[PDB]
Amino acid sequence: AMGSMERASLIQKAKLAEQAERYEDMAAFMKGAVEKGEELSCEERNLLSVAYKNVVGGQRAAWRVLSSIEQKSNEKGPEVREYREKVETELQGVCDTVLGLLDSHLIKEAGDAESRVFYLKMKGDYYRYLAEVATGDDKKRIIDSARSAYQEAMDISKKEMPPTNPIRLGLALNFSVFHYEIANSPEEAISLAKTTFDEAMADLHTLSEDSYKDSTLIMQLLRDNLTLWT
Amino acid sequence: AMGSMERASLIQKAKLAEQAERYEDMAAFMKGAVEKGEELSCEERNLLSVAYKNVVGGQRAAWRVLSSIEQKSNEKGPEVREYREKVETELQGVCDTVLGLLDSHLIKEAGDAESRVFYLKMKGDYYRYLAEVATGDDKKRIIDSARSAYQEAMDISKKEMPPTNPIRLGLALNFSVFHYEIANSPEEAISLAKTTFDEAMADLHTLSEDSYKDSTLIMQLLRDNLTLWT
Amino acid sequence: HSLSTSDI
Amino acid sequence: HSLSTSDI
Repeated sequence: AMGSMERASLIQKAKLAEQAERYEDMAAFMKGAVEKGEELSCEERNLLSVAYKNVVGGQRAAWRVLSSIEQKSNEKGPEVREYREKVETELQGVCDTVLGLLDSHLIKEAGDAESRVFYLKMKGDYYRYLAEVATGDDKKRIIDSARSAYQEAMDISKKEMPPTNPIRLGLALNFSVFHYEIANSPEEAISLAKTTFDEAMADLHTLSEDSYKDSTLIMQLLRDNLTLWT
Repeated sequence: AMGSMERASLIQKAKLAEQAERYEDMAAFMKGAVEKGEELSCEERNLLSVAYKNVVGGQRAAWRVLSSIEQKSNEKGPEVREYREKVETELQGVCDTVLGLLDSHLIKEAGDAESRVFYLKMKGDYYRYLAEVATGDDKKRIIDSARSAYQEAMDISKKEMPPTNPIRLGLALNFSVFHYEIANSPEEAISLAKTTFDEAMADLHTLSEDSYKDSTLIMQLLRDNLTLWT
Repeated sequence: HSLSTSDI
Repeated sequence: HSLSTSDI
């Protein structure tokens, strides 16, 4: 996970860490690979995403559990708040690490559209994770940073990707979630999700037998969220 | 770190950590609670055991994944060995921490035959985990420590506990695992398991519905091991 | 608790 | 595999 290890050996160990479900190790290995300065292939981008998705995902789940106990008891002892603050700080440290790597190494002025959208979506997600736990004027700045990342990714995806492209779909999905849960604009979220689903459905016949599963899975999530939100 | 926190608060936070599936945090809170120098209740003993059981459990599962990938060498690069060593060192550090706590605070001459057997079984289990990864003169030294701890727990259980006592059953269960997997004595392992099962089976009619649930649960594990070993 | 790409 | 107490 360090700078004395060849880049190719870090990729190998990231895959081993994934097999062993050691996602903290996995993220550390991929962080070390990114810091080598070279671009990530598509497979390597997903290793990076999976690694940190699991790490932050466990922290978010823990934060939600403790935050509900704190609000339920809000209607006592400081143990819940104290521990929720400790998890929160840990979550923020991971998000900062991710955003740092994106700004420092991965977000480039010109790559291929697939990769440019991938990293800008990632920027929006991890700013969104910060917004879930922020509170004041610091939250306003985070939200605006998420919106700009999502919006720039969106603009690229609509100009360079077809409506059934799984990365464009995944972006619109997470962006619709941003509208609903962060920006508190349920009308934008429903509209975006419905529009994204319909324009994919209208083109679904143009998909091969292999890539059909990747797009429809996201389309089902869009549909699931619409049920939740309406 | 934990020294500034009240004992009761540490117990509350360990329970919170368990709800959030934050078992590394849970182990640190319980370690702090133990280091207050006061005995642990039955409830608190199980919190401690559950916490470190999850921690070392994930490491053992990861060590096994990597070790088999490493053993499949001609039925090659050093990455698998290096990462397996990293995990191994980390597993050992957790076991040492548990053994350090048992020797320094928990294992005592005083107390009921329930706490005394609980902690001595725990000492055997975590020397066994260390034995799973050791090799040389250090290994024999480790196996002797596990054997000795299991035997002393065994002696207390057969003298001060009925055959259906769940703690006695779990100790015998783990001791039989020690024979089969560590000492390489399948005959002793099978004999101990069968003896434990049959002797508990004969006394099941003297139990209530709750005790009957606890005992049979462990007895089924003895049954599973037997059917596999023979 | 809305669904995102993490939930595919 | 061999079941221990960890296996409920």
